[PDB]
Order: sequence, then structure tokens, then C-alpha cells
Amino acid sequence: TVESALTRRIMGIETEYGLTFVDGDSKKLRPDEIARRMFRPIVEKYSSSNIFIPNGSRLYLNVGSHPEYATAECDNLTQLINFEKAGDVIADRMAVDAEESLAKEDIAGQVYLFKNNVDSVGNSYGCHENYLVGRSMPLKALGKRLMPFLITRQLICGAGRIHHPNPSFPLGYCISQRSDHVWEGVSSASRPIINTRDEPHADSHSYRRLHVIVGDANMAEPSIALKVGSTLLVLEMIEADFGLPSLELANDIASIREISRDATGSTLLSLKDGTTMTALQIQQVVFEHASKWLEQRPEPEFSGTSNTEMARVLDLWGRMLKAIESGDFSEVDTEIDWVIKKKLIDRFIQRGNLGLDDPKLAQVDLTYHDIRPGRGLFSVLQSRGMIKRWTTDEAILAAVDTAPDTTRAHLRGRILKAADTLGVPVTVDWMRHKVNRPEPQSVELGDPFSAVNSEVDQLIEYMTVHAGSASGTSLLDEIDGLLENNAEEFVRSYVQKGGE
Amino acid sequence: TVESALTRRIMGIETEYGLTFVDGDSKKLRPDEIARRMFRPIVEKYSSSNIFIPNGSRLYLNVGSHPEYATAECDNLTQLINFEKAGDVIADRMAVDAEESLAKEDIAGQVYLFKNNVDSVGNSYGCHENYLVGRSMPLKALGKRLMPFLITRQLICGAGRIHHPNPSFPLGYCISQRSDHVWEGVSSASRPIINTRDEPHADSHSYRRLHVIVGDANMAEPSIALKVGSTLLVLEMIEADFGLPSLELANDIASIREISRDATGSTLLSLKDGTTMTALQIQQVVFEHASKWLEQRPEPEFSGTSNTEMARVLDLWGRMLKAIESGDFSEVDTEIDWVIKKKLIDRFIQRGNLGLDDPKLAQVDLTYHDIRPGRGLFSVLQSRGMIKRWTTDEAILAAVDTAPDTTRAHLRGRILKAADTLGVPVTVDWMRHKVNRPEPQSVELGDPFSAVNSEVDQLIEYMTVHASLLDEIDGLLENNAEEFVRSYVQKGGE
Ligand SMILES: Nc1ncnc2c1ncn2[C@@H]1O[C@H](COP(=O)(O)OP(=O)(O)OP(=O)(O)O)[C@@H](O)[C@H]1O
Ligand SMILES: Nc1ncnc2c1ncn2[C@@H]1O[C@H](COP(=O)(O)OP(=O)(O)OP(=O)(O)O)[C@@H](O)[C@H]1O
Ligand SMILES: [Mg+2]
Ligand SMILES: [Mg+2]
Ligand SMILES: [Mg+2]
Repeated sequence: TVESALTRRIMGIETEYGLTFVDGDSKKLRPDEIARRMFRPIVEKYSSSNIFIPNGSRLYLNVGSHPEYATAECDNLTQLINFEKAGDVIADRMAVDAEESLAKEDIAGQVYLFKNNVDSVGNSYGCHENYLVGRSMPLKALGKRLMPFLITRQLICGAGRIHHPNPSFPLGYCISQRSDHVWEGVSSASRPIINTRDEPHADSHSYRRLHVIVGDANMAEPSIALKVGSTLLVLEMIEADFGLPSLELANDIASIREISRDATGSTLLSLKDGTTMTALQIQQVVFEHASKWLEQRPEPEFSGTSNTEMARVLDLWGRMLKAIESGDFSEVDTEIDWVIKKKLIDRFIQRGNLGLDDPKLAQVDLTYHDIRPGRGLFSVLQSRGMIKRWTTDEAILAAVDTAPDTTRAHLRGRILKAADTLGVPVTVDWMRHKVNRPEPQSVELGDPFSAVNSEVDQLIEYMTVHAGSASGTSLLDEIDGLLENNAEEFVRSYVQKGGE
Repeated sequence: TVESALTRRIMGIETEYGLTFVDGDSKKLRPDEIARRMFRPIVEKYSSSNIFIPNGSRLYLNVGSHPEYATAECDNLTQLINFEKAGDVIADRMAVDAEESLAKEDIAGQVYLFKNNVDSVGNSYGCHENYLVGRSMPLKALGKRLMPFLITRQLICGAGRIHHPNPSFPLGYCISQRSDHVWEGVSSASRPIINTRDEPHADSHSYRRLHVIVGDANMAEPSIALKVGSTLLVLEMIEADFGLPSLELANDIASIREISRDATGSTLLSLKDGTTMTALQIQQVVFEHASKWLEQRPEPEFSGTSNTEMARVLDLWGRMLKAIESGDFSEVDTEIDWVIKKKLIDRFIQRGNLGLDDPKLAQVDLTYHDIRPGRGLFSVLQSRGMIKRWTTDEAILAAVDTAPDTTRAHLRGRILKAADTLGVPVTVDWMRHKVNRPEPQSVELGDPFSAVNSEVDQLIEYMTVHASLLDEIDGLLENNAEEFVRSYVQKGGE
């Protein structure tokens, strides 16, 4: 049943940003302090650190003290990438505003926001992936098919990091930031790699939400595209009963760190059946079946991820696997984050004959993730053209302002925008949107896919309706405030030459 | 021939901005100076004051020293409005940048950009409309049909002005800024109200460009929509040979000033036939026929201006004509600029029992046109919600960055953007686009309507093909790396 596969699927990304405030040679502020500084306008306006912005994404201050951006629901991959990048734009704006406000205060520093998973001590913050799935779908299958792919997935989509041991694993370049910590998390008693149990944010009967913590945060758009897209393909294959060999492993986290250490992909995993496979082999099988699936795969009637796009995903996936087996990364050194980072690091090492333990390298490892244009290394690389682009800048810029038209987020956006224009208080959630005053009116959006709801239309109408003398009064006063007090001189002074 | 009418038509807008730099109680800078300052970043990059921006619009410094923004070719009315509005954003950005740069210099002032047609002295700068037309289309017909409409059009779409006599005409609110000056232009020995002779910027055999100088610059989107849309409907009716009556005027500019003075539309125009009609009557006839035409008018197969939108325009037009007849403007006071302006002025007068000669009122007259958000009167009014919107903010914001997808402009945009990323020099015009180096390659786009050209793709391909780092990065990085890394510490979330 090829039709069963969800070609049009709701997906979202949760991004936790590393945050610091530094004068040269020191940190001016505590992370919690600078975080509070950044959210200061938001808290002033809405009286909450946690809010939903007009594009439909959720922006909030984490328990970890991290600024967190959760994308609006997206049914298309390029779309998802656009909004994830949009988060970077918004967050950076917030950072700059914090800098200026502190500067007025005589406090001098630069804000650094990192889209990365680790710190010098070895604490970890993650990028989280959310995929809509049918209620019917079983856990066992997920463990049988999805999990081996996810464990090995770090080879193709990894961001990379340098690992420094404290007085086990030696010093080396690692393809994945998250692997060690995910392992720590599962081993210590305790967060799952995969969870289908948490609230769907969709109608309970129809759907579940699949939560993935394994992935790295990615700077390069192709890396994101590969990471999410491959997962989508695997999910599609599982749904369609396309068949995939069951690769279930005796222990999921057994080889994960080791895989992280080995670029070759030669690491050996023990399957439940008692067979043994290299990680690269696992990737190879999944990829091959995906390749057949694409030919099998029917185009979505509405929206979704096009077969062309999936072809692109498979192209990159293939080139990357090819690179790992071959050992020649020249084809992909623009697309994949760990490869890119490694290339640059290699440049520094060669120029200085530097050791891996060299601080400059660690600095590069961190700053690559810095999201400020013209400061962060990734940005520099993009300016040179060393980085490949999946999507245009302008689409991202559109994404910061407006909600995805295809998904439910669109509706949310409308309300928010209307509210902001009207000046009426509103309370919004993924599923639930309501108008607080004068009389509370609540609409629940069960369907993530639907971009059209009648009740929402009535809600906005209500808001507009409730939206004489006081208005004009305040207005006249405001205009007086705006206008220069000596009017006569202002108008007299204005002089111009005739044009054309 | 209803099919013959051009439902999808290329339209451009030429906007000249009033510019001044003022400290309180004085003008800090000469307009040429502040203009040069605003355009200084552009000149450094491109070595030219005149350039084409990625959205496909032309941005340049006028001989008058006015910054001028000319919209990219648009085949849709709302589209046109979007890009025109986008021009305000771009221009204001340039202005603020200038303010900051002067501020660093110890020179303190505020930049003002006015989208209006006049100054206190009485010099005039215009908003110009460009409409694509067939070469076949006769001038004579335009004189008989289009011109009477244009003269009277100021009533419906006018921006408004206060007129002050110099020690002729008395003091009063005027619906239109441009009328007196246009009258001076035709009367004095000589710029025409409409010209089809200037270069089409399209294939000469197929098309001509019609240029209209009569209009006011408009702040409110519905006002723009009404002006351009009404003009479009008239053009469509003429093209279709719908049979709109010819009301030819003995002298085009004879009553125009007078028309500007009278809100009732009771001003009487002498026709060539010797019949006499009031301006309101002219507008009424044209409007009624346009209304019939919409019933007749076929939907454009691709793009263009939809019949629904034209219905919107006619609704506004009808409400305006009725308001003028009745004297009750309550219905349209959100939509039309001169009505809005008059309303605000009325509030001020009511509050202060002010005379019309009062400077504050003139100040309101000028500042209403100021394009800076939150300082502009129009901006304030809109924020309160007192102003009607034809288009969304977001569409405008998109328009600032990217070219119209439907028209030729799109192609141009594709080229420019590419160059900017690639860093290859390019030379661009409305029709003509070329790559200067290594070997010059030129593509000429004859068709304004076409958004797809293979030659353009080849050009971009060429650019792509033909198209230090460590030092830069070292510059960016904090010099003490170990301390920088050591310092970074975070708590794990979730
Ligand atoms: N129906 C759905 N299917 C799949 N993903 C969804 C759906 N609805 C929302 N999402 C995605 O789920 C993510 C929600 O993460 P969010 O941070 O809001 O919740 P959470 O962190 O799981 O909850 P908490 O705040 O309690 O930790 C968003 O990225 C959103 O795009
Ligand atoms: N084929 C066309 N049909 C109608 N209008 C067009 C066409 N091509 C371009 N336009 C519009 O004509 C306007 C041209 O403005 P521009 O400033 O270039 O004037 P110009 O004719 O070059 O005169 P000048 O150089 O003196 O300003 C633009 O707004 C553009 O949108
Ligand atoms: Mg979350
Ligand atoms: Mg011009
Ligand atoms: Mg001109």
C-alpha cells in the first residue's frame, strides 16, 4: 500500500540556543542574566517569557536558561528549513537589542548565540525533531526499522566537534556532538531517543507525535535537508510496507559513541538476530531501499514534499555515503557540516602545524555555530560560496514575518496578527486559541493540516467588531508630541527644487 | 471587441521624494547635500548615483536632487501598490542610515522624506504613472476619452493641499496638489499631461508607453488603487471600443485649477462640441460606463487585474462620487487621502478654533506625507486603524527584497541577485541586460510580460562558471582563544 505513506506530514523543530555575553577575555554576564535581558521586551509586553510569535512559532526561555525556538508546523521540507533559519534571524535581533540596551547602561559586551549542542565543560543542549504519524503505527516496528537508521544517521548529518578528555575516549574529531550525551542520558537512570507518547498536538484518535532527540543542530541547509528528509523517507517506507530488513540491535546505544569516533563507518554493530553489520552498511541498505521507494513513491496531491525534492535528498545522501566509503569528500565538502568544519580546521592545522588540542581549533569548533552574520564562521564561508544553499534568503525573510500558509500555523498567525493590530489580548497554544476579553471565546484546532477554519474567521471578526472621543483625543496629543513645536519655522524652512 | 482590451497590462510608477534635513528651528543641510549623503553608500559600491536594485526597481538621484524610485514592471494592481510602498521602506532606510552617519560626525539632525508634490515656496515634483498600450492605439481617441477623465480624476483620488496666496486665488483647502503646477506647465512656453512618444521600454512594433503626470502622490493604498484602477478601466473601455462617449474639452487645462478648488465638482467645463458639463458629471458618466464594462469585462487568463479587484475599485469609486454629490464623506473618509487629511485638519481646527492660515495646519499638510513609521501622521492614523488597507504589510516587505514573479522584472532580479552573490559586474536597463566581464555578454528583453528567458539562464550560468579567508577569520576571532573557549559554560536543557 504505497498510498498509505504520509507524503504530506507535519514536522517541527525545537532549537535550544547556546547563549553567552562576553567582553574580551571574560564573560560580562551570567547566561541567565543575559537571557533575561534578551527577553526583557517580550516580558514587558506580554508579561511572559514564553510566547507565540505571529509566524506561528513558539519562542520561550528554557528551564535550562536557554532561549528556545520551536518552529511552526510545516508540511514541506524547504519550508521547515526556512522557518528554522527564521528563528536564527529573530534570535539574533533580540541579541543585538540586548547589546545596545546594555551599552546604554555602560555595560560593554558582545552576545553570542550558538546553534550547537555542547559547551567546554561537556554539558549538552539539543536540537529536537518532531514528526506527525498515524495513531495505528506500532513501537516495535519503529525499533526494528527506524532506530538503526537513526543511530547511524550521525554519519550523514553530523555537525562535528572536537573531544577533549579530562583526567575512555581519546582526543579526536567527532562527527556528532550529541552522541556521547545521548548515551549518557540513556545509560544513566533517563531520556529516550524516541518517544511517541507525548501529546500529539493533534486529534488523539487520528495521530501521534514522534519526538527525536538524537540529531545534531545544523548550520548548513543541505545538512538539515538530508537529516530531516532521510527520516521522512524512512517513515514513508515504513508506512507503505515497502519492506526494510529488520536491523534491530541487541543494544541501541552500544556502538553510538564509537560510531561518532569513526569517520570510515567501519564500526561494528550487533543485531538482535546475532548478525553483525558495519554502520556504513546499515546506511547503505536504508539508502538503497529509499532509492527504490522514490520510484515507487506517489506525488502528494496537495503540498507536502515533492518527488523532485526527495530526489535531491537522495542525491546528497548517495554522494555522502559514496564519500564515506571512498574517503574522498570533495563532492560534499560544501553540503555537510562535519565535513565542512573539518575542512576548515584542517586549513588551520596545516597553516600552523597545530595539534588537535590547540585552542584556536576549539574556538573554530564553537564559533562555526555562531549565528550572527559576518561574525560567525559559517557566515564567512557562505560569503565565499564555500557553503551550498538549499533555499533562498528571501524565503527565510518571509518566514520570519508570516506563518506557513499550508499548515494550521497559518490560522494561528492570523489571530496573532489581528490581535496585535487590534490591541486585544489573546491566549494561544498549538491546539488551542482563544480570545480572553471582553468575553472569552475559544477555538480548538484539532487538525494541523487545515489552514482554513470558519470559527477562526468568526473570532477575528469578533475582535474587529469590539475593536470614539478618547481615541481622537489621544491621537491629537500624540501628533502634538510627534510634531516639532515651532511649526511656522518648520514649514517656512522647507524648500525644494522642481524635478522633471 | 471585448477581448482586445488589455486586462493584463504593464504599469509602472515614478515617485520623486521631497527631502530635507532639519535640526529644530532650522534646516541643517542643503537638499543636494543630504541627497548625496543618502546615496553615498550606493555610489561607493557601484560608482554610480543611478542603479537598479534587486527587486527590479530603479533607484536614482534626480537632477532636481530628488531621490526617485521607479517601480519594477507590474502586471497586477495590488502588486504595483506593493512595490510602490516598498520604495518607501527602502528610501526611509537610506535616510536613517544617513542620520546615523551624520550623527557620528557630530552633525545632529532629522531626515524627512515626503511623498507629496509641493513645497512652501510652491515648487512641484510629481508622481508619474506609466501604462503599456498598443502602438495601434490612436492619440486622438485618448484626447477625446482619456483626457476628460484625467482632468476630473483629481476629485476621487486627490491627496489634498492647503493653498496660500502670495501678496489670483484665495486661501482654501484644495483637493489636488498638482493642478496649479500642471496648469503652469501646459500654459507656460511645455510639458504635456500625457505622452505616448517616449521610449516604450518594450518592442517598438508591438507597444508604446503612456506617461501621465497629472496625479498626486498618494499615501493611502486605496487612493492609489482607485487612481490607477480607474485609469485602467478607462483604458480597457477605450481598447474594447466599449462606446464610452467622447467628451472632448475645448481647453484641457482651462478649469483644472478651479476643479482643484471645488469639492462639490460643480465646476463647469466647456466641451469642444459646445456642451457644458460639471466635473462630477464627467466622473459620473465615466463611472457608469465603467460599471457596465465590468459586467462585460472578461477575466484575464494569466495574472492581470482580476474582475473582483476591479469590483473593489468600482465600489470605492461609486462611494466617492456619491459622497461628493451628497456632501457626506463618512463612508470614504478612511479610503481617500484628501478626505482623510481634511478630517484630521478639521480635528485640529475644532480643537483650537484655528484659522486656515494657521502654521500648524500647514504643518499637518506637510507632515502627513512623511514616510517614517511612527513619526508620520499617516502612519499614526493607520496605527490607530483610521486608515483602510488595500494590501498587507508583509507583501510590501516581501516586495522590498524580491522582484515581481509575473513580469520581466523577475528576470532582471535574477540577474542582479546572482551578480551580488557572485561579485561579477553587471549592467542593467529596463530592456537591456549585460555582463561586463570577462567577455561582455548582452541579452535584450523585448517582452515585459515574459518572466522566462533561456538566454538569461545562460547568462547566469556563465556568471556562475566564471566566478585570505584565514586572515579574515582571524580578524573576527577573539585573540585569546583558550580563555574564550574555557569561559563558555552552559546548563543542559530538557
Ligand atoms: N501535530 C503535530 N505534529 C507534529 N509536530 C507538531 C505538531 N504540532 C506541533 N508540532 C511541533 O512540535 C513542536 C512543539 O515543541 P514545544 O517546545 O512547543 O513543545 P514541548 O517542548 O514538547 O513541550 P514542553 O514545553 O512541555 O517541553 C514544534 O516544533 C511544532 O512544530
Ligand atoms: N513596457 C513598459 N510599459 C509600461 N511601463 C513601463 C514599461 N517598462 C517600464 N515601465 C515603467 O516605466 C517607468 C520608467 O521610469 P524611468 O525613471 O526609467 O523613466 P524614463 O522613461 O527612463 O524617464 P527618465 O529617465 O527621464 O526618468 C518605470 O516605473 C517602469 O515601471
Ligand atoms: Mg520545547
Ligand atoms: Mg524618472
Ligand atoms: Mg519621466
